Amino acid sequence: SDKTFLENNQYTDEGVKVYEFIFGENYISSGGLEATKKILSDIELNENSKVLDIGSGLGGGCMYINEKYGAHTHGIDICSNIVNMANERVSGNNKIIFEANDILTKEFPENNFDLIYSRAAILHLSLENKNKLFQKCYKWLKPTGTLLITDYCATEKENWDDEFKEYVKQRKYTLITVEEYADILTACNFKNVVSKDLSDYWNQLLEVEHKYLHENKEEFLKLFSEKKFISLDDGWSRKIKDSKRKMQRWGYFKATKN
Ligand SMILES: Nc1ncnc2c1ncn2[C@@H]1O[C@H](CSCC[C@H](N)C(=O)O)[C@@H](O)[C@H]1O
Repeated sequence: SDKTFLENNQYTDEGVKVYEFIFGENYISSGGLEATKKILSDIELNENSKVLDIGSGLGGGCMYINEKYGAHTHGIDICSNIVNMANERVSGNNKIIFEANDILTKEFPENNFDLIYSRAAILHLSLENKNKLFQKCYKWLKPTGTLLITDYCATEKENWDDEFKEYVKQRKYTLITVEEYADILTACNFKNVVSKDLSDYWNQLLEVEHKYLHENKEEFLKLFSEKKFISLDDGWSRKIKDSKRKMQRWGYFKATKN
């Protein structure tokens, strides 16, 4: 149902390749590799660390975490077709695992992960399932564990305009405020909860990607169609406009179990 919706619409094989073109190789979220590098700049891991990537996607996050730290990366994504694409990008590495599964029904041992890592994935979850997931993450984290999240946020729903309401509706996103997000983590007894409104930095990332799309339009049209260019071009235009006025926000979240 949730799996079928994502596979058959937003995350078809073609829809993801469109995303990857503008995001960067092996990514389906803003900034691609360069944003991932900055998000993990203050993260300390090594060859003995166990890492969970909720909504791993094409596996770009797991590839980087393993390359940089040498840590065991386990990536969970609900879309089977995407996992199949991710597995075909990694070979001869037993410390990178990709699994097609709903994170809400996936079982992990308590006190297992040093790092639980998620980028632009939890927005697909309802408010009730956000809370359920973060209770599960608290359990899954080692006592010395750390939770790292970047996700789409927004201003209060009362302030949304017609275009943004439609966008959230058709994407079936559940967008809460950065403040409501952090309170969920606090309610789940996460310690040292640090929330950052990185909508300005996100806006910068969007501008680069938008500029890239325009300067590679010919290469894009060879790969896809004008129709998908227009949807991608207008989509980024709206995100640039809305991120600037803080209507659609980019939340950063770091927390520990103790
Ligand atoms: N319930 C769920 N369980 C696991 N993954 C989910 C999920 N709901 C949505 N997702 C995943 O979240 C991903 C969002 S796109 C981002 C993927 C990657 N982390 C990156 O930043 O490059 C999608 O691939 C989607 O499959």
